[PDB]
Amino acid sequence: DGFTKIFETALNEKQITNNRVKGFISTYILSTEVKNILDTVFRKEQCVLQYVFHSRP
Amino acid sequence: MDISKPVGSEITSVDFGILTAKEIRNLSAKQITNPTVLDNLGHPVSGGL
Amino acid sequence: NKMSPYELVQHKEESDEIGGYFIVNGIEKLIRMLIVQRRNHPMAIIRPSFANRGASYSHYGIQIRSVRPDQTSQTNVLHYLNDGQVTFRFSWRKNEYLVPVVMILKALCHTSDREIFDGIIGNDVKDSFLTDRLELLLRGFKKRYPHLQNRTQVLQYLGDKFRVVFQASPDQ
Amino acid sequence: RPSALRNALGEAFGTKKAKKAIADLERNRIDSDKLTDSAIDIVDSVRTASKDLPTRAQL
Amino acid sequence: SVVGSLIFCLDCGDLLENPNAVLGSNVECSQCKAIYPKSQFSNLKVVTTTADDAFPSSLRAKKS
Amino acid sequence: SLLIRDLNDDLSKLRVIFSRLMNAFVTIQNDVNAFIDST
Ligand SMILES: [Zn+2]
Repeated sequence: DGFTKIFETALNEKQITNNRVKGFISTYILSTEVKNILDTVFRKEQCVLQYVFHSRP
Repeated sequence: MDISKPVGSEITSVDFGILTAKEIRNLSAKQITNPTVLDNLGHPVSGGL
Repeated sequence: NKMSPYELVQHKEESDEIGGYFIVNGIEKLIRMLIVQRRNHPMAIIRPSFANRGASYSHYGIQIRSVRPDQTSQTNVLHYLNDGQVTFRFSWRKNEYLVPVVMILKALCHTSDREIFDGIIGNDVKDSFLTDRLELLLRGFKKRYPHLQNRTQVLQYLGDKFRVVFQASPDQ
Repeated sequence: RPSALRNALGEAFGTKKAKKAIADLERNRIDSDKLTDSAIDIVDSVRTASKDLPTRAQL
Repeated sequence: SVVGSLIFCLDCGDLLENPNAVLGSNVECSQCKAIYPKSQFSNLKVVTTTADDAFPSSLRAKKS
Repeated sequence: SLLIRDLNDDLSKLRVIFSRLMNAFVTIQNDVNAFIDST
């Protein structure tokens, strides 16, 4: 949308043939939904990011 | 700048950063949350803008 | 209006005070003159910014700056749809209102006959740019509503759109 | 009376008929009784602990 | 009546549409039951011409 | 802020009242940005 509230679009039936099968293993996306997601992927996968946002040792 | 005032140090470089909630503890002296900045009567409100 | 220039000297003036300027709040000010093009004259203009807006219209266009008899004008250009139709353009508050042309060609008085076609040149039919190009705009209207043949019915489309855009009454 | 603001689209302008493609894609869906919306109201509000931070106290 | 590649009439005073996009042998006016064509439509012969005007060269500068 | 600050009073100290926050979150978003960049 351009700096105001990135939001969500839906899926066709070929996506949800890959949720029904993995059982054995449009909305908004509001500003309190992207806080839990970056809790992981900046501390789970820190090791690629410890230097790629750095220009020095 | 005058010759009668020296200076005993310099500046070498720059460094960047991005605003985290940890560095809001010691950065200031008082909160700002009240909407208007000063009312009638002429005083600027305390705890104000 | 007709004060003698000697009497202007009695009225704290110039000997030949010209007239034609306002004083508002102390000092003097003037409404300037301003450039416009032709009252009532079909002017062809060629710029590709007339194909800039729609689905690549053309550089072609002839226009009228038509004027009310109290001198507050409007604008009625044409635009050459490269398909083979041709569309108007109006102006309003800050809002352009294009439209096809036959629906407010055949809206004035009862011409649903050769007199649609016979206005285009009658004693020179022999030109071959004519018939292959006028019968694609006329087919560009029978596409829209074939049950539309008199000026009662031709107006009736305006009542879907032009009821609340010129701020009409609900009893009208 | 108010439900003819969609009656401003038919014979309209070119490159601002797609400017309200934002304002239809970005606006909202049904906004009440989504059948999930009734229970996520105690998800967002319970995050913050900001019941009363007024201008009432002191100045 | 016929002009160009298209047929007008006498009762209704006007045309009809593409005679092959609607039923051949069965056409009338588009708005009144004034069936003037008796299925003897036309000989559709139009001849146009591009007048060789935006075909630039060094050998059309010689004819000028 | 202080319009949407004082709504958790109206849910947790226990409909259109939920639209007081979501369709104002688009303006909570529009708070900070036009402070910085008003394009
Ligand atoms: Zn007829």
